[PDB]
Amino acid sequence: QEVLVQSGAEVKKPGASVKVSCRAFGYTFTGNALHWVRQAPGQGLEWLGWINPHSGDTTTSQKFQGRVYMTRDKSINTAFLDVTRLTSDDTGIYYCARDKYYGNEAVGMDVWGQGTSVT
Amino acid sequence: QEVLVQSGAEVKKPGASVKVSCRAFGYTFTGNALHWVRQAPGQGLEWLGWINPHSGDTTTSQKFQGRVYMTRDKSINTAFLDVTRLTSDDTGIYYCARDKYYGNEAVGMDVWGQGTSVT
Amino acid sequence: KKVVLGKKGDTVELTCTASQKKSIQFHWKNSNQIKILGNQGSFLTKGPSKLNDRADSRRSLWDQGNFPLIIKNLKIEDSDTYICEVEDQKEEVQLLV
Amino acid sequence: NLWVTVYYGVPVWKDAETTLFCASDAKAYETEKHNVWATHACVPTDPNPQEIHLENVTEEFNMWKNNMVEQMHTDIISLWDQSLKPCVKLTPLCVTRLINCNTSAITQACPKVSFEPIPIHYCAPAGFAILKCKDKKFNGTGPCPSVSTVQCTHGIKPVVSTQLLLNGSLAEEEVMIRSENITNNAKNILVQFNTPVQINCTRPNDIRQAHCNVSKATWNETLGKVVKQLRKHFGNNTIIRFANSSGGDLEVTTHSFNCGGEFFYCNTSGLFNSTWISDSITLPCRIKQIINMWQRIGQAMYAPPIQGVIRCVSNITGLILTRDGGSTTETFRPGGGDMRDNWRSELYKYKVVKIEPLGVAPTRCKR
Amino acid sequence: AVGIGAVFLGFLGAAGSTMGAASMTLTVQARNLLSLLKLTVWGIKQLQARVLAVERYLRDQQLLGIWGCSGKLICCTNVPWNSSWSNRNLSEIWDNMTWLQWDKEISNYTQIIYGLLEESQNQQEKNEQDL
Amino acid sequence: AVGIGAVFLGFLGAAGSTMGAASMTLTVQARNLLLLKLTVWGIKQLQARVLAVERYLRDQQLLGIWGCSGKLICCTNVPWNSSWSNRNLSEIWDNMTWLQWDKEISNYTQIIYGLLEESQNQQEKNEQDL
Amino acid sequence: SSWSNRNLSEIWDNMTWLQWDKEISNYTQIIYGLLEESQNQQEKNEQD
Amino acid sequence: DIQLTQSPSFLSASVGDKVTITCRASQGVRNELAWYQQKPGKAPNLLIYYASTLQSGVPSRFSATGSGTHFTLTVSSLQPEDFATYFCQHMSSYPLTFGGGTKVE
Ligand SMILES: *[C@@H]1O[C@H](CO)[C@@H](O[C@@H]2O[C@H](CO)[C@@H](O[C@@H]3O[C@H](CO[C@H]4O[C@H](CO)[C@@H](O)[C@H](O)[C@@H]4O)[C@@H](O)[C@H](O[C@H]4O[C@H](CO)[C@@H](O)[C@H](O)[C@@H]4O)[C@@H]3O)[C@H](O)[C@H]2NC(C)=O)[C@H](O)[C@H]1NC(C)=O
Ligand SMILES: *[C@@H]1O[C@H](CO)[C@@H](O[C@@H]2O[C@H](CO)[C@@H](O[C@@H]3O[C@H](CO[C@H]4O[C@H](CO)[C@@H](O)[C@H](O)[C@@H]4O)[C@@H](O)[C@H](O[C@H]4O[C@H](CO)[C@@H](O)[C@H](O)[C@@H]4O)[C@@H]3O)[C@H](O)[C@H]2NC(C)=O)[C@H](O)[C@H]1NC(C)=O
Ligand SMILES: *[C@@H]1O[C@H](CO)[C@@H](O)[C@H](O)[C@H]1NC(C)=O
Ligand SMILES: *[C@@H]1O[C@H](CO)[C@@H](O)[C@H](O)[C@H]1NC(C)=O
Repeated sequence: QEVLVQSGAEVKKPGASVKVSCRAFGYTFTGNALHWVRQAPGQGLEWLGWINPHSGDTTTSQKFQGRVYMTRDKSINTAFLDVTRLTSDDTGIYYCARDKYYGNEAVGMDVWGQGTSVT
Repeated sequence: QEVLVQSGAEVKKPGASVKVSCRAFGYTFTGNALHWVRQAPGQGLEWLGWINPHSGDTTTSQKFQGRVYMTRDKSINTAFLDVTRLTSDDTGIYYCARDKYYGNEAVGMDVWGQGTSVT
Repeated sequence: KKVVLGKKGDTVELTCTASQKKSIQFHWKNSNQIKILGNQGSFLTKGPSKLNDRADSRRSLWDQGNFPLIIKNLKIEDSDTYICEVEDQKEEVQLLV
Repeated sequence: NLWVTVYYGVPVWKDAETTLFCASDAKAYETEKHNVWATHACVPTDPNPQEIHLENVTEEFNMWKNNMVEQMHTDIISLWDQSLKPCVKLTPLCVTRLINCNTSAITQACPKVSFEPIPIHYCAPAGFAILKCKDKKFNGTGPCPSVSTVQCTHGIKPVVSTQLLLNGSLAEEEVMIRSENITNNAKNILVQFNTPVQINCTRPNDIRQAHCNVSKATWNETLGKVVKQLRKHFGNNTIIRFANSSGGDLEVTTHSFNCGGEFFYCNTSGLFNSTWISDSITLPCRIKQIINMWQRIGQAMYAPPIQGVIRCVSNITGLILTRDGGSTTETFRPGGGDMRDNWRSELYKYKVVKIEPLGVAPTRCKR
Repeated sequence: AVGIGAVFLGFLGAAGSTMGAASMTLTVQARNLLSLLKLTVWGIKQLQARVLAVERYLRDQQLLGIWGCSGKLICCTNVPWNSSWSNRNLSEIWDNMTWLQWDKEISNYTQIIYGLLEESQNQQEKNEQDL
Repeated sequence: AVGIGAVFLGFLGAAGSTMGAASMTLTVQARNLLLLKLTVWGIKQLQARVLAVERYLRDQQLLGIWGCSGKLICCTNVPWNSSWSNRNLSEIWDNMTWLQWDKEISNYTQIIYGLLEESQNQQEKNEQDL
Repeated sequence: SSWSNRNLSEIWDNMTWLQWDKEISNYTQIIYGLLEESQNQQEKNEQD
Repeated sequence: DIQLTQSPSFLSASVGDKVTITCRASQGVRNELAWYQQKPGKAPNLLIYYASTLQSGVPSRFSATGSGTHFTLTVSSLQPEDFATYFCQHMSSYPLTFGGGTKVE
């Protein structure tokens, strides 16, 4: 019942910006933090950043500082990820995830979106 | 002005139960503690029990526990007394008496009824 | 057990009282646990038993609390026990003809 | 050593039986005889509903001892007693084993009024809450492992029908069977479909001949899903039969409903005929005007039908079946008539709770 | 682990949580208790509902003011905790029960608690300060 | 003597009692202080309830001005000047009703209210700020 | 030391309340979050 | 950052065996570990949180032990639908990172 729905696939030129959305069904949106992970085809997952849907504070990895941006909207219960200045290494699958968030820290992500493939 | 109005005289067979009511006029019924007392003919006064008409707590002597039961009704301002397993020694006249109740203690019985005859 | 006596070719009335002043869903069963008649809301609904055309109930008494059953032009095969169910109460009526 | 502390704002509730305001979506200009009642009983609806999904907690949803059903029932009696004025109404009163009484003979003017159902919400007041169970495999009773506090309910259309549920709310995954006590031979069995069955039902341009068409293949697969779910409770090898009715009044032995202000009585002997082992059906509906009332007991006369075509298309979503237990195979016969069972299949997963945010707890304060 | 702060579970959202964590989110189950033919029908009922909600909140605040906690949400008193009321370990009561289970359990003995919190605080702290 | 507990005299039911016993039941007298027919009859009940709630709110705000918000009984810092009909504490708290007390103080009560408003909450404050 | 800190004499003897509200118009929500959250819950945690 | 190493990367096993996969970190991470699995063409799902606690939903044949820099994921009985790619994720400090991916066949 508790599911996450993402948007469709996109193909973009290098150096552009891409916007992907994640929507939450079946649970209250302002109660659990949201994580973003990417997999390149051929190797494992890699992590981007995570956001509180209540306060609006963000946390971004040191590798992609100033490269990705995370925003939110509570009337639609959606989270937006913006990736700027795309390269050839950014071809892969994006995933939004609901972290379990026990005791107000990170514990583990359990609900995943279907994925968004970009090239 | 402050009077106590009861039901009529009753005649019951031994082994049964008898019910007597006492209603208050001229004062707030939930203000003073209420005593019940019996009289066999030709004897002295000996006492049954007394009840708060606000809390509903009852108190009876060491030789009538499980024998009489006292209840109250604040809508009609009537106190009910029920006597179970009637014998020949319980034949007599009945009195309900308002206690004066100064300083949250027993002081004296000033307002009386006109007596319910049971046989 | 309340036992009633009836004569052949006549009408017999069975009484099953209730405990309050309302309209309560009743049912009637035989010894084989088959519905003869019942009510739903303010409608009467008979059962698949052999007494379908010869069973009736007093309509105006449903508001009262008396919940009767009527048998017309009866035969010898109606001599059986009857269970009146109302408010999880089962009243047993025996009938001899 | 440890002392008592107070708490204002704790999340606890108890079970209550309070009243509710309706808050339907009215228009205040239309004389359909539902907006007139809704603008004398209901406030408008809030367009932003509040839904809070709760954490790891369970509650016992009873459905056959609900409180919203008997508060629905009085409102629908008030609506029907206000809107459809009978031409002649007969009721037996006789306040007092044999008590003799006559019948009242109340007469009134009976003009023709249009009639159409509208969705009616039921919205709890301040200081109360409504819990809703979202388990798709709900038995009807017992505990539910996923609750949610809703501000108020979905769109409930107060349909009035017997032997078929019309314009109702669908199920989630599969067709569902609800009963107060299975293997009891007296309690009504409510069947909820997973897909609607469309039915056209009309009197075209004597006057009391209305036909009523339903598709055969969709009804066949719906009854196949139904008998597949009834075989789960009955040993997976028994034969299941369907019969027409068994006697009774005219409003319970047939599909008795209303359309355009006309009392349609459609025969259903052409539907429940198949026996199950391990293109369009037309129905001869009569528009009747000497009926038995469902609000109380008594009879009611209405007007002769109005000239012109009377057409209505609806979605059959539910059934009211009843087992005929005896002495082997089992035969199910339809029924209903107790109108609470029409609204006990749409308020089947809701509970009214009283908030009480005042708790006490011991810990190690001083003073 | 890493953290970012608090979240908003909503109205009546922490019923399944433990009493060690539901007592921190007390402010959002307390704020939500206060929150011409069309005029004479849709106006009277809504005003009646608003007046009833205001009166209920004022009655609750009056009861707290009688109890000795004038405006505090969590407030703690002078009545000792009798052990006949069912006690457990402190970790078990503050970490292993919901508020629903505690309110279902203590509900036999609630009125004695209320009378004691009235009398043994505000008729015992007072009448000694008036000496 | 033997006893059973307190009694419930009612609203304004202790006006004939002494001041030392009527001050223990301030809870009772503080608890009770808080289509054609839909147009006429309902709006008068609604106006009465709104007026009662607003009167209680104004009076509780007036108690909250003096630093005495919420509490039924509280203490202040003005001294009891001996010109305000001085008596022993025993005869005040044991031999007087509250009606006789407000008969005997009514010439000075506005001065008491002004001294309570000007001092305390404007003297404990503006001194704690410096 | 931020939020436009001055000496208390200039705050309490020279400026009106309107200019003082216009000066901390941007920074009011941080002060409200410091009052409502993580202070009163912290203080009443320390009381327990 | 903190590097995560999984041993072995590739393994072949039959149905009904016992397998152990070791996750290793460069520094102490206490117990803040998460074990996931993933099928190709599908999103991953959580199996173990807090390095010892079973998620509600996964069968009880799985287990996870370990502390410090040494952790083990143990499958007691290998089922044919459990043949997936196994990840271990630490969450001691930023940045978050995953494992190398342990594919079984
Ligand atoms: C109008 O109505 C009011 C109340 O409705 C009545 O007030 C009550 O008056 C009675 C007496 O008339 C009070 O009862 C008792 O007062 C006694 C006075 O003490 C003297 O007399 C006794 C006689 O035995 C001597 O032993 C004693 O040494 C004194 O000489 C005391 O016996 C009691 O007071 C004791 O207990 C109280 C606590 O309850 C202590 O504070 C005292 O110090 C003392 O130890 C007893 O109280 C009764 O208390 C009054 N009611 C209230 C609420 O106070 C009026 O009498 C009535 N009529 C008129 C005309 O006003
Ligand atoms: C849904 O319903 C479930 C019921 O199962 C609830 O789940 C539990 O919620 C609690 C919330 O506190 C979880 O506790 C948290 O996780 C850890 C539990 O301790 C484990 O890890 C430590 C690490 O050293 C081990 O020593 C220990 O043996 C356990 O293996 C801890 O990280 C936390 O507990 C600590 O909290 C504070 C920290 O200072 C102190 O009180 C103690 O030191 C305490 O040890 C943390 O509290 C628990 O893990 C959940 N799962 C269970 C029991 O399986 C959910 O809360 C509920 N959902 C919602 C939304 O409420
Ligand atoms: C504790 O409670 C019991 C029953 O509620 C009572 O009998 C007993 O006197 C109480 N003891 C104390 C010290 O409060
Ligand atoms: C006490 O009251 C008298 C009234 O005659 C007044 O003159 C005097 O100043 C008062 N004492 C004070 C206010 O200290």
